[PDB]
Amino acid sequence: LVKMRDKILGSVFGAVIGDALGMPTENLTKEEIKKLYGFVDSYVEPKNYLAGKLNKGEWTDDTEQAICLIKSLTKEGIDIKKFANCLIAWKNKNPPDIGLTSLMAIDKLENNDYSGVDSSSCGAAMRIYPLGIVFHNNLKKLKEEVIKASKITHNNKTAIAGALAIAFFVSSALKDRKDFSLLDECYNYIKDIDEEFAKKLLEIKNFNNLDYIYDYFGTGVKTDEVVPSAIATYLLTDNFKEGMLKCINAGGDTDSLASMYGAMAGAYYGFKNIPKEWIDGLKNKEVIFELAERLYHLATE
Ligand SMILES: [Mg+2]
Repeated sequence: LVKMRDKILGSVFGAVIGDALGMPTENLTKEEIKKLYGFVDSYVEPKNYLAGKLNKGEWTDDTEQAICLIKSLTKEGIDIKKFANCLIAWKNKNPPDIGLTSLMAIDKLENNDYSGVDSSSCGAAMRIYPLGIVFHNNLKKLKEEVIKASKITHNNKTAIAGALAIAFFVSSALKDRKDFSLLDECYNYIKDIDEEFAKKLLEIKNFNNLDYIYDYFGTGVKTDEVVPSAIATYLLTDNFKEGMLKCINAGGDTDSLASMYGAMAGAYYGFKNIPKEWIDGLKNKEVIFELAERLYHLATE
């Protein structure tokens, strides 16, 4: 009830915060992150390929596409037209960090072509948490809206199977669920979309040290890299802060790893558990707050 609000407020801000904290470390290796910044513990001015292009405390394309999906949502679900049009709106604003996949996909959406490109990049999974929120109870309805909202852009079984695991874990986090049995349940929830991916989530059961986990699955943009190791960070840490430090210092596609971990961790741990320094340091919180209020209303009824 009153907890629901803390969790949702924590999930959204968890996703945006992770996205902004990981922004300066994206496309860098662990060795590089250490040299350029040392141990990242808070927002830092970018020294990667985004230096100059984005100021510290700002969110990237991850949060932008998420804002798109949130504005096209209702109890009835996702309004694909409104969604695609908003993605286009952002795409035509000259994003400094838009991905190749998102570029090609938002291009076909301009030609009223909703078949989407075919890549396993995490583009779909990095913006799925809003669904996991609004439909935390209806796992069948969630699956429908999830495949729907991410098919138009990433028409790839792996890409879709990944977004599902995330939506799955976000809704479970909202039900104060957080244990390894979730791994064998999610597997059944998605295996019918990609057995090879789902079978990869189950491998987390054999690890206990995130460092090895990142070195095993990988932290790049491929969905079968960031999604599994993000879910693994969520399950292998005991508080919100701990997990994020692992994400942002992991190297690779840190911004999406971090964003996805934050969506889950935020949902489970709550807003009040998010280090206040990461909240004050975030830029333009009023836009995120309004979007959080919205998801709360949708989820609340
Ligand atoms: Mg990005």
